[PDB]
Amino acid sequence: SVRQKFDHRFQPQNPLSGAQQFVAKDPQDDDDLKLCSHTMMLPTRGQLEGRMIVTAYEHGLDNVTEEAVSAVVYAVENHLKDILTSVVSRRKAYRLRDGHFKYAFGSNVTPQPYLKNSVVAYNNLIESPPPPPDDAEQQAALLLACSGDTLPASLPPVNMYDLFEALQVHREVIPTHTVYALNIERIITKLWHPNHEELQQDKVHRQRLAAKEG
Amino acid sequence: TPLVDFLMQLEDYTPTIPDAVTGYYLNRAGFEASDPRIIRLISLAAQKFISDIANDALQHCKMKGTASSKDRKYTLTMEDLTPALSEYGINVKKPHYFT
Amino acid sequence: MKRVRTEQIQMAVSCYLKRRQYVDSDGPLKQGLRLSQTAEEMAANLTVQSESGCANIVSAAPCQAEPQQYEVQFGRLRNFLTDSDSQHSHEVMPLLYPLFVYLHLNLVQNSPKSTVESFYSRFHGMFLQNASQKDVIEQLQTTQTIQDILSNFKLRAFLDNKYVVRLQEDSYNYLIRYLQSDNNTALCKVLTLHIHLDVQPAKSLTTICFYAFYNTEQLLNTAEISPDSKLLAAGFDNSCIKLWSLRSKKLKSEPHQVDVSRIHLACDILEEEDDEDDNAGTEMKILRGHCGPVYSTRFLADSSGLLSCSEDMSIRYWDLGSFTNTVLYQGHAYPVWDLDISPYSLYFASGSHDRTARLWSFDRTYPLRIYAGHLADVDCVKFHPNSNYLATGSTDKTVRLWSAQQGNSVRLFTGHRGPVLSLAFSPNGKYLASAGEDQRLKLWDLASGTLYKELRGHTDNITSLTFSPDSGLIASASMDNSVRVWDIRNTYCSAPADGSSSELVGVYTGQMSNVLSVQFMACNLLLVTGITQE
Amino acid sequence: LDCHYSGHHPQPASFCTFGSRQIGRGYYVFDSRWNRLRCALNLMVEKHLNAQL
Amino acid sequence: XXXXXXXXXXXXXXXMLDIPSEPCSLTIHTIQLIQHNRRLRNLIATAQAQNXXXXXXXXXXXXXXXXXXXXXXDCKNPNAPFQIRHSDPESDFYRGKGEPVTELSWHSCRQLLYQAVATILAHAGFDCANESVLETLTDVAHEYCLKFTKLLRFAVDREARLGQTPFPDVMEQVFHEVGIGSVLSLQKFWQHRIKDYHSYMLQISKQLSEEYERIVNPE
Amino acid sequence: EERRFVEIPRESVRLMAESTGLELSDEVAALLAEDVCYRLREATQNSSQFMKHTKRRKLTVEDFNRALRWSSVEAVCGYGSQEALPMRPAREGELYFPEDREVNLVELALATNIPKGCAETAVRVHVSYL
Amino acid sequence: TKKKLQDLVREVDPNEQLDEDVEEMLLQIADDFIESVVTAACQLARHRKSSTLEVKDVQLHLERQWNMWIPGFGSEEIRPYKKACTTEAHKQRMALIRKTTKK
Amino acid sequence: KNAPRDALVMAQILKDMGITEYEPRVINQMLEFAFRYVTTILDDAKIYSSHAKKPNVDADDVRLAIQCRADQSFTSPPPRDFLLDIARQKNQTPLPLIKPYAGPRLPPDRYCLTAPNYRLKSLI
Repeated sequence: SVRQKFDHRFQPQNPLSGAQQFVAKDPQDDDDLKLCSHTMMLPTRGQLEGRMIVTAYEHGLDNVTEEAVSAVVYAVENHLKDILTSVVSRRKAYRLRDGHFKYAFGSNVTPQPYLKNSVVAYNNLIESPPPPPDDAEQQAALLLACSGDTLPASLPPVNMYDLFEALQVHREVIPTHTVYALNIERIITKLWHPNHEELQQDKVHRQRLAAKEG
Repeated sequence: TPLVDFLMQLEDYTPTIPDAVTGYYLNRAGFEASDPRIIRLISLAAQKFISDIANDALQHCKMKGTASSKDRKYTLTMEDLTPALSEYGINVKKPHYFT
Repeated sequence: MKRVRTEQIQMAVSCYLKRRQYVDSDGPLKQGLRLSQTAEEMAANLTVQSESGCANIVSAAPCQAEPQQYEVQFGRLRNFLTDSDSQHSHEVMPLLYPLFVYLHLNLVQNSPKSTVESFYSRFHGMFLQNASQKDVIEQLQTTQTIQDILSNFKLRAFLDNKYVVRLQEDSYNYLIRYLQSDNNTALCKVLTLHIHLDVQPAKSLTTICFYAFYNTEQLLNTAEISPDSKLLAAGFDNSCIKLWSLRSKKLKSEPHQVDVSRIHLACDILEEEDDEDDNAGTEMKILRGHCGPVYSTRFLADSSGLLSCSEDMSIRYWDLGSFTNTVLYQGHAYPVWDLDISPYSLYFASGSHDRTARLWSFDRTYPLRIYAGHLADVDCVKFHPNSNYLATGSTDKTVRLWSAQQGNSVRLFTGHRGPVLSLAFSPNGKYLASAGEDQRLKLWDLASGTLYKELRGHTDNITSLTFSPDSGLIASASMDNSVRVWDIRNTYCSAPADGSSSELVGVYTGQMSNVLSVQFMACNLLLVTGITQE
Repeated sequence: LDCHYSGHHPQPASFCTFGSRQIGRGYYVFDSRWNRLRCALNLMVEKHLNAQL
Repeated sequence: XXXXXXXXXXXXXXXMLDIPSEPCSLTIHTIQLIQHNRRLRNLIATAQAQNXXXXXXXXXXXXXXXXXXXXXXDCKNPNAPFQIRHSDPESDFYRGKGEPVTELSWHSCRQLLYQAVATILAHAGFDCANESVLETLTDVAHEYCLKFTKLLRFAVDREARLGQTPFPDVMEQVFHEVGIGSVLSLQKFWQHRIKDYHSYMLQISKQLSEEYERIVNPE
Repeated sequence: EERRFVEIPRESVRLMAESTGLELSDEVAALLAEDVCYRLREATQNSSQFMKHTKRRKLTVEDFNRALRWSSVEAVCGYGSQEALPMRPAREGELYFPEDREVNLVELALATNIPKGCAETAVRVHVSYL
Repeated sequence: TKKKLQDLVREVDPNEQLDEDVEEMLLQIADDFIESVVTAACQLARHRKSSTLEVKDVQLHLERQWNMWIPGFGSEEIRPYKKACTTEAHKQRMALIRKTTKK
Repeated sequence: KNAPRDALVMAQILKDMGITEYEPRVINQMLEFAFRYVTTILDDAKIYSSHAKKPNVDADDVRLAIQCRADQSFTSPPPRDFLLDIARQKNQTPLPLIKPYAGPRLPPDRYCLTAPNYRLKSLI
């Protein structure tokens, strides 16, 4: 009975058998791409066209309508902004309009919801019927008072861990599997934090600077 | 008439969802289920989620037969749930008969 | 269009070996012996390979053509090393002499006449007091063209050999902190090619003890016992870990301000509760904090803490001072299957659904090495007794031995018919056992990398293995709710009740449902765990 | 009254390659970064083959 | 002797009730009463528009008001002036103190959630449905709860590491991340969806009862 | 060397497509049938993988939904009851359907059913010699 | 005009700033994004035997996969909602099952 | 007998993978899964055909719809080739230098779960 036990198991289809075949063209100087990893900038409209045409060729086409270039540029910028928003949301407060539209990304207003004063201020200062400077100054002071953050603190610049957590949580900002899967692994291999010895040298250097200042 | 602070109000809101269910769900994520405030708030959020779907389903049921009265038994069919659920990216497609 | 034959594989292997020039220009049937070595000769091999190249050339060297800099870099370094008033500034002082000699000698081979003289004038007056080094410092004074360096006798050994320096780890980090502070590329080139820093660390049959869990209800997943046999831990499908005290003592936590299995609102006060002596201990504790089913819990070598992995692709370290998760390792994007710790608690690795395993240190929260190469889920992992090699089982019916420090596959066994589920090394570091759904138990010979022994008799999935502290017996647990101990040592027998005859020693299938674990201890002890019903 | 069956394991009509492309024989890539270098090296080997004749 | 094991319990056996919401139950009751009254009204009105066919039914019966809302409906009449109500900071509820809830397996958790979903559906206005619809809504709720608690888990871990939060606390963050505006929106939600709904139902019930009274026994 | 793999009939795929409102040709039906079989087998392997690491033989609906969730696929709702759902044949004897009885909500809404909690876990030691 | 990541960041939040590794990673992700989107659009063009990569291909792909709607390119391609009607046999079996349930 | 053919097919699949026993409604779950997958594929094919301005759908539209679906939903980890590249790029970094320890060393506090919220007040 045992021998015919593992003959009908699952055989996943190798993903490379359907890999695209690569054909070599003439090596010219004019035929260049400027992938953004090489030039640390977003590609301009002209630069994008060179690689768009090159890719189109391997699929048996002639040229690009030149309205496609604009759409692709706009989409790339939009997508990058979406990812940036996802990362930002995890370390700053914000407001909501109509239930989803997030605008004010500072950490200021955020009325603490457990204060009787906050409960009263929420009903009025939020629902405004849809501003002399003295009145606005008073109300700004009130909003800062209700926030509760007596001694606010700040964060270091955005590093790898923030990106990793943001990507893991939301995950609807990269619907396509190919883009997400390949880049998440790359992100993992760039996680880093200074170890004990480096912190010791930071200690020593701080002592040195304090001394030379006195 | 009164405007007591939020924690005074919360002690009066009774949730339909029992506390043990919320404890079950909190234990999955690795939390000690002993704080009454957290249980209340989670149960209330779940209740709101279900209530919105119920309201939309009843409205859709009302609109269904208009062209071509009040005293009638309101029953719930999948054709009422599907559009209401689709508001939340839930695509309901269920078979009818097999072979 | 037909399946290749067994010999054709050897034919292609030989063709590859010949093309890449690995063997002589004939049938190397003589060759094929160097499949093992001792410690000293391994050290010799690694030392020969260490000096058989340069670790960094292209990026370690400066590219701008600005000879003025060689002065500035050395001047800044001297100023920094002078005003320093540390004990490191001492230990990192000797480097200046080789630095100066080599920088000057490299200037000579490419530098117009203006620069070298200014260089010699600006710093030469600090290598005089010692006698052994005044000789060459003066000799350099009369040197312009390359023929100077080749002709002279003392310059040569410098040019064609490296200078040695000895440092502590703290001192070397002292130099690295400075080197990275600003452009010091020229010095980095000199250190890379010519100087050779050396860093070293600063200064009478057996008896079975059985355990049973009663009220689990299809939730218990695994369990383990610590080496000093004082604790018992288990994981559950509903995310949680429970701990029991085997001894007569109770478990009590100590003060701790922070706990992640708890939620506070903005209107709370962090206060250490004083109504606590009322408790004064208990026999059981619930560890909370994973948000998915748990799949492995392992103890440290000295029973100090606990480590676990879960479906939520996280690994957590639990402190037994307070029974609370205090560290969290995040290095996976898919559920983690297995976990394992090195013999003296130096490393720990983890298999995952993402087709790979990863190496970790207990003092960094990010992986250190990645062992890719399996075709599917890596279900099992085990360290070698010396903690230098790594075995991993996979659903592709293959097992790979890895080189821990370097991280490449050194062996690849085949022969299993179904996925693999367990592994075990003998404490003499000679064999490796493995079992899986096939219901066959294979011991491999690591040196030769070939099948050594095959045992049969189990009728369902084998899910655990272990050796005795003297490679005497190997115990196995199966899904048939049975525990069978085995003996491989020459002592022969005639008891062929099934396929395997002379190895099968004892069988234990008492009133017991699914088994969990098997261990061994100092003297003929074999701890078991599992659930029962009666 | 038998469930229809085939003699080979089923295959998906269309599946998900990870954007990979095969450079030569037995090598695959995912980023288009070696395109320039591969063109250069191919020409070099072409010429180095031409001259030996 | 083995020793140091675990001594069994003395009660170890019979391994508890939760109080339902009052206005929800009474609102369902009032909906039933109103439907009953409309049926009676239409039958009587149609029959005597056309023309015991001489003995009309009879005054039905109010659905006895709750045993709490009633009393609240003591002598203090809480709409008084210069009145302040605040939570005692020493109270157990405010401090967030209590006892671990009763553990219960998945088999029974699903039954309890099933009943809760049925109660919500009844409160909505429906009175019957198909088994598939109810068993599907149960699982939708299951999924929602799991996701909410996972968001909570991740936020808690991040705070425990960095030692600070974007919002005043993690609960506010999680409420923001699932569409709800803020915890202070729950009070408005409750006001509109529960209290006012109950008051509306009571007014309608009284009005229809008075109409039936005026039609059964004309003066 | 000879092996078999049950696959759904063309008729089932055409019957499904009918509900959509499309009349399907011959080649397309077989194409879809093979694709669906491959997806079913993939999902089943993934589900079994989770069960492998728990030491239990029965496969639950939770395992299936978990495997679906990790593979980035919406989950199936309405089958977590742990009670059998008998099928029903129609009059002719070729069409089947599941029993779906109407249920009066107010009865379940107004009813007290106290549940029984669970019991705590405990471990007894059990030595033996051989 | 020249474009840098910080230029996009300012649109979202002026006061934030990234590390260098994050800057490298975001550009790598953008490269992958373009490489996928353009290929998908090219295949959609290949579908209809067309000779040129028109914008409507990109519009369709972006709408269907990434749920992205770029607003300034007209409305020449919006599918008009249909009735989505069912066939005879389907309604036939549904009526049959209704009957079998009635009695 | 009692069951229809599809239930037998699903049971046979479960047997093939090596499942001995299971909860009954799993088969109903699998049937719904297949039905939903097929219906969604057909609905997508309709759109892709109407994009090409042609009559009733054919093979090419269906294959395109399936490709688009698989690029999103039915996923799995990347292959061995990509993992080998990232592994090569990762392993080059140095490992810690061993030394005698009074037990394993934990990482620094700033990167451990031992930080209380700064808003909260502490009491003596």
